[PDB]
Amino acid sequence: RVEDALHATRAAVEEGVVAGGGVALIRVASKLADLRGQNKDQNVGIKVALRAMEAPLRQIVLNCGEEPSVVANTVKGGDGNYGYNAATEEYGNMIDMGILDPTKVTRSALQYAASVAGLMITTECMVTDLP
Amino acid sequence: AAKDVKFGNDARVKMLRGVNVLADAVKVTLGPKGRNVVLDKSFGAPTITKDGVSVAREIELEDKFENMGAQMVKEVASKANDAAGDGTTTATVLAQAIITEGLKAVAAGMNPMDLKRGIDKAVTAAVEELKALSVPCSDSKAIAQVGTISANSDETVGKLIAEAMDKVGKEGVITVEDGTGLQDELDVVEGMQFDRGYLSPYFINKPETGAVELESPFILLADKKISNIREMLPVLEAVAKAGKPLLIIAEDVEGEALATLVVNTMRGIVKVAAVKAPGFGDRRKAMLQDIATLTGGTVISEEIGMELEKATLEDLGQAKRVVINKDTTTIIDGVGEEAAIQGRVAQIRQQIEEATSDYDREKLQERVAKLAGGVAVIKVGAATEVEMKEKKARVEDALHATRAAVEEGVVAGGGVALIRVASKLADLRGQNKDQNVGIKVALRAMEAPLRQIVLNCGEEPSVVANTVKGGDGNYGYNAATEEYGNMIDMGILDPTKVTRSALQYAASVAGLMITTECMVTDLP
Amino acid sequence: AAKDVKFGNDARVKMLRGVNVLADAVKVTLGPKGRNVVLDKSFGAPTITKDGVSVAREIELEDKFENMGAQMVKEVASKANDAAGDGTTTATVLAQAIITEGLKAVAAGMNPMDLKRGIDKAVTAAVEELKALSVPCSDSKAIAQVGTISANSDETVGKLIAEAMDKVGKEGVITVEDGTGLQDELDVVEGMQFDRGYLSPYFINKPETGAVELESPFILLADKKISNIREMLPVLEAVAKAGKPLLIIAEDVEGEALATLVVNTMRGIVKVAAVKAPGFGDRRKAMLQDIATLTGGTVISEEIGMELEKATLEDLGQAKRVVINKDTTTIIDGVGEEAAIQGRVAQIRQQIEEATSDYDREKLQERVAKLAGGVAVIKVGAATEVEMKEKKARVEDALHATRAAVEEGVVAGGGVALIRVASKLADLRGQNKDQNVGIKVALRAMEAPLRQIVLNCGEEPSVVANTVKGGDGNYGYNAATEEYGNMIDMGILDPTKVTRSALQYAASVAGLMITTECMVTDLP
Amino acid sequence: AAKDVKFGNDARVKMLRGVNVLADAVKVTLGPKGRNVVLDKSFGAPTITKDGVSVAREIELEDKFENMGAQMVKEVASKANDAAGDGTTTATVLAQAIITEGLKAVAAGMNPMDLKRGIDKAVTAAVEELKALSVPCSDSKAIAQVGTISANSDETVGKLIAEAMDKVGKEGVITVEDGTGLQDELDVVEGMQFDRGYLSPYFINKPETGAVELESPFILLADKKISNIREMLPVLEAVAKAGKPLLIIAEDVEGEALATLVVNTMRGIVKVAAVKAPGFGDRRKAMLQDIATLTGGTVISEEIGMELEKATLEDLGQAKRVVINKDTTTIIDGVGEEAAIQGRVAQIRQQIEEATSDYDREKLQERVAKLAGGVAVIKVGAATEVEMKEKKARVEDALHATRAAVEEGVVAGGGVALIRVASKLADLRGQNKDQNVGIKVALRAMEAPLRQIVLNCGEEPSVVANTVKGGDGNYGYNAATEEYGNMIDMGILDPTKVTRSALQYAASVAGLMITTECMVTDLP
Repeated sequence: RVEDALHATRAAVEEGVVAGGGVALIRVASKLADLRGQNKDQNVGIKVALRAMEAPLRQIVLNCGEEPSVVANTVKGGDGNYGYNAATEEYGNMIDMGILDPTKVTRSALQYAASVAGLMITTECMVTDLP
Repeated sequence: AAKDVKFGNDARVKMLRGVNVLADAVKVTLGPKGRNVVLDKSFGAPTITKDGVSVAREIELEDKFENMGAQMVKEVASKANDAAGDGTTTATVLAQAIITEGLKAVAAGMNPMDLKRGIDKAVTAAVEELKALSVPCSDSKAIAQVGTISANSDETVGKLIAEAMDKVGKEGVITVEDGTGLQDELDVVEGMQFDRGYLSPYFINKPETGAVELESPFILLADKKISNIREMLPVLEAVAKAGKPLLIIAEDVEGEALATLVVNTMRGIVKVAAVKAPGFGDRRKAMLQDIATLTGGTVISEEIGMELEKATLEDLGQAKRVVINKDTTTIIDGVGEEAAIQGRVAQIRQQIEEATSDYDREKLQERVAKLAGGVAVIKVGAATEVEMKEKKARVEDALHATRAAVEEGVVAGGGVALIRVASKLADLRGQNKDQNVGIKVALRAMEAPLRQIVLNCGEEPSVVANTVKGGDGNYGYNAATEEYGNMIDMGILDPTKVTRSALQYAASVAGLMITTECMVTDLP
Repeated sequence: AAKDVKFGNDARVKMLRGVNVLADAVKVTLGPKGRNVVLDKSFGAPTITKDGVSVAREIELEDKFENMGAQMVKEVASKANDAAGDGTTTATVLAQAIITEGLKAVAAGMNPMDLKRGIDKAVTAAVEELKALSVPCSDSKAIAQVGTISANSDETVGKLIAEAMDKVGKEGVITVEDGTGLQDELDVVEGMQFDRGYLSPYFINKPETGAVELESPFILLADKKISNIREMLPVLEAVAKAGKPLLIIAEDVEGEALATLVVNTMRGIVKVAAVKAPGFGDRRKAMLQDIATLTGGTVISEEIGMELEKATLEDLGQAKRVVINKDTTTIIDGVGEEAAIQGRVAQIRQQIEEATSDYDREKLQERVAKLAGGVAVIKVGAATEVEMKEKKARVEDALHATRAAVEEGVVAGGGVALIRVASKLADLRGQNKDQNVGIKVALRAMEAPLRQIVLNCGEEPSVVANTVKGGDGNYGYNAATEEYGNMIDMGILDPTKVTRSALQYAASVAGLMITTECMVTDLP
Repeated sequence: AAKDVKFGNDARVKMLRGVNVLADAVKVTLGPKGRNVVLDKSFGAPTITKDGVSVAREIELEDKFENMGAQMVKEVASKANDAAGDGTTTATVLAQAIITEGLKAVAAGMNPMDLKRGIDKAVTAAVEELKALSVPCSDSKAIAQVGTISANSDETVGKLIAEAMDKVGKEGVITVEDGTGLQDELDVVEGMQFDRGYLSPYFINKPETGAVELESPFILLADKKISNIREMLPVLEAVAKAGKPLLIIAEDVEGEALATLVVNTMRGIVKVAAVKAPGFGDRRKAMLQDIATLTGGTVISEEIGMELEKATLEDLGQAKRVVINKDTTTIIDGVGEEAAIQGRVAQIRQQIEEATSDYDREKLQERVAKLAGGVAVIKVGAATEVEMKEKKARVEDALHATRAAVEEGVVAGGGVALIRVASKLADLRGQNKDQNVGIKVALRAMEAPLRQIVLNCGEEPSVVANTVKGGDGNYGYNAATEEYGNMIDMGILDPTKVTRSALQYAASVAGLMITTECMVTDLP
């Protein structure tokens, strides 16, 4: 527990902290609604990315046996650090509830997921050995 | 014949499966954003429609057990439609939700009978919240408002309906037919309507509405049952000549007589329609005379010793038009002289003084009401036949609807009436755990409708349901505009009566499948 | 390697099926009236048995997923036996009961987690009901009625245990072995026992008790982990000579030295058993010196710069006999000097004084207790070898059994302890309905033992379960004679510790499976 | 190893299929009109044999479950031959009748445990009836009549056996070996015989008898368990010289050592055979001294601190011949000096005077009986070794046979002893319906033997059974001459002890199988 909490606070000291339960990703995406690109296609790309950022939250909520769609929308409506505690099914400030994530973990996961998803989306050919 | 028997859960799943096919094919038309269903015709091009009622008639499955599942619920839904005029489409999704959850409870080890009582108690509770929720529709401004919305915002239709209604009264009988050209028309004519439909389909020559419509027909009135068309011949040949149809009202019409008829009017040889006399016993025969008088015919009763063979054409009563439903026959403009008529009316009316019983008095008043009350006839004007028959359609519908609204008021449309009432029923509990789950299955299913529609619009069902529930009274979501607000105010509403029937009926067939332990069918 | 993943319900069904197999094969022996199971052996005639632990040991399924379900519970079931000494067979029908109903409810759409928490509450509340229901076994008279009951009414065995425990203690280490002639001997010797077992099976030469038994072995005491059997050589040949066994007590033995021992010893090349040092940190090295002093050996610590290569036979400790369980090593009759020993006890006993803490003090008393306390040895007398090994087995068992009775007392057996405990928690409810259902699955499962037992006797379960539930305190049904009465008076009982264990372990393993949404194994 | 589990009815039927194959293959040799069975042999022509025991030994079925049914009973049947010296052939038929009816009863839904307890009460009752029916065999005139009958009417054997037994007494160790020339020899030598057999087959070099035979061997007596053939080295090379065999009498020989000798002795390198020392505890080391003195050898122990490595040929004891059975080692003509022998006999017989208990007295007298008592040696004459090896075999059998006759007497043979006892137990009843059916399954089964022999003669089983049942005492049916009369008088009889073992062992296995609910085996 020490090794983990240790590792974690490493990242907190390094990049601070944000709401966990992946509500951070949903707050961030919700602030970028007007974000657009150069041509329609890049836009669909932007909305796809923005759409993916709720996944964390939806999946979790899905796991408590509550409605993903409802909580994601409800969470999106607030501002700052307002989110949903999965452990208690209560809405409030995620940080205050203690539930949270190192700014570094939410960040790394996001950038990395987008790197690999983009590569696959642009893949046109696959070669492997015969079974 | 050799049968195939499947039992319990094994049976229940087949059934469930069949109702899933009927309901899922049907549920995509629900709401204002419903999808198209393409129904193939052996001849030509397919029919594309968004009418749930149309899709259900054509659904028939190859598996004998699944089809039994689909067909059982298909029938208990047509009854919702006969009663109110819509909700067939609604009634079905209600049933699918309950059967699916119910059967899970059962397979899961919970008791079907407790589950049924709970569901039913939930439906009963639901009907009660639905009445306090109901907003009255009595004055003709609202009748006008109701007719206009039901006719797709054509104030013309609304005016028509309110007018017809003001003329024959809220309870009055109103018929609607093709127009004589651009302009609209309303004329009350000597008539009567009883609680009796066709003794057999086939006589039907208007498939759209599933009804029989005869013009300038002869009416054979016989106080007895005609099992032998041997007696019919003379009168039928007299009806054969002149080139006019025939209506037959006898105590009953069975086998051969009815069979040869079902065949012959269908061959083009003389169009004839048969229907059971209204009521039963003594009062039935008096009501037989109540018709002979109105149309100017003569009842041919064996009692007075008159035979059918000795019938000619003057004994045959007559009118301008007659419509016969699955369960209703309506006589339009009888030739009977008013004199003869108001005198038959005066009579009944005095019998109202000699009535030594409240009941008897009510039975007599019912008849007088019918004859002197007459029948309203709306003839719809519009310029070039296409628009005319179409406006005819919108009128028939808004009319049946306004009938129901006037009978039970209106409630929020778009499936929200149902979600609101159920939200009012959460603490509703029953006599044991099993029943409680039943009440909740019922409470849950009430959201289905609303959900499916939201589903058709491309928005999330769980969100809208959750949002709408949090409100009160007639607050709901407008599927057309995707805007929340008071549903009544916006125009999306439904007659208290259709939502109530689709639900009660949904609970009946759901109660039955859920409480079924066995299925027998023919061998493939 | 490429894997096969099955998910959600699909995944839950493989598991239920595997556990059903384990459960149905095992539950048939349960009772006074249990059925024989035939377990085949590659060589010869097969084994016929009524011992649930054995059969389960043999259960293994061809289907990889089904296999996982059964093995999950087979694993946790054995832990009930290790902590109690019986009840693997009980615990089993229990996981099966919970799992069956839990997965049905989960499939019906109830929340797995809420249900797990409800079950958990039910077990907790239930263990509570169980300790109150519990009746103590303290005075050597009860150790006696009980010890005899475990021995199958051999009063001789009971006497043996109340006396053996009387010499050392309720908490007293007692070991049992072969006898010298007809008569029963008990001698207290210098000795000790710790919380560590063999570092690997294979070292086992007594597959029936699943323990290692070495007589007159050398004991190697080093203070460090040994991974290279390169360091061993100088001492292992010295042990190969004199053709005597060797017990290895080190901080831990990994990879190379451990595998080479598990093999070389599995070949008859001088027998050598390995086990971890007692405790951790500083107090660990301290206990190793206690062991040295006790056995007259020398602790070889790299810290004193000693080397295992520099070890001669003299530095080895020695004792007349050692027994190594799955989680216990016990050294019987060490050659250590009574002077050496009591002096190491004087030391430890002064430190107790200089104890600045309640914990350092507690750890120290633990140490003095082990040394000065010694180890009891029961040599069983029978006369004619067959009777001897048999009467010996009954003693080991009754010993372990009574150990549990002294510690937590006793409760009604025949699975009724469970049927009373659940019966008093009827009203236990939770925070939500799912959790509520969970309490009921747990409480329903507590009747399984009883029900199954009744069935094997060939009587009606439902009736007996009901009848039993109706009485109070320790009133039940005696499966041998089919008579109802106080279970304890009629002698059919179970240690509060074992019944508690079987139940807790069943809910643990049942609980993990329910919440399981996914399963992964190698392909076929 | 992934297992295969079969349950209830599915498992029980496989078991039945297997014992039916064993039994029908075995039942055909029964009695004097038995048929022939051919056992294929990989090299040369098949062996034709009417000896049922040989046949059961070759029987092994392919289906793991089927095989299980047969191997269980094949094994307990051999216990019948071990305890008597014949009757395997009998016992198999008895278990088959019980199992078939038993499984019928279990399957019709009757309780297995009740049935078992019922079969056993019938058997217990049967054993008692058999002792009363039993006629004693104590005077040597009868023993001679018995010996003659077992040898197939060769009076010479009857004489021999009578003489040898008169020489060592009714309980005397009597041995039989090949003769020196035409003439029967009988000589008593110093020798002893203990209750311990070979520590492993393979050491067997006379497969027909299934026993070990070493001539003029060295005897290693070691008081300690020997686990490493490392210690055996020094002494193995010394027995390797002089080319003489060896017999290891240790506390026990396990793993390492046992394996090296089983391999080596099978490779013809130094023939060695090991057996455990007699008894347990103290009296064991004492009897080891008895054997050391008897063979003129030295007990090498660790207590005195002597080692296997420090043993020379002088420590080996020595004897003219040793026979090692499945559970018996017997030493013939030890080289010990009689002063020494008789002196040991002296001290022991002086210990008996110092015997403080009855138990200690029994044990000491046992020891002296064997030593000073000795071992009778029958050397068979014949002329031309063909006849000689034959007459020798007939002696081993009539001897073992006669042994049973003197211990418990004899009863009618031809399977009628069993039938009489059963006809007398018709009224045995139990506690409930099921146990009764059981007593009857048993009572029905004791006729199997007789019916089968009768079948083999080609007569109607039902008939002979009815008829035999009608008489009393030893009146039965002589299968060889097809005449009814006194079985005893006509020469057809059986040692009461063998009919007994066959019955008791048959019901035990019948009961266990009938009380089996599950079977576990490896995957093919």
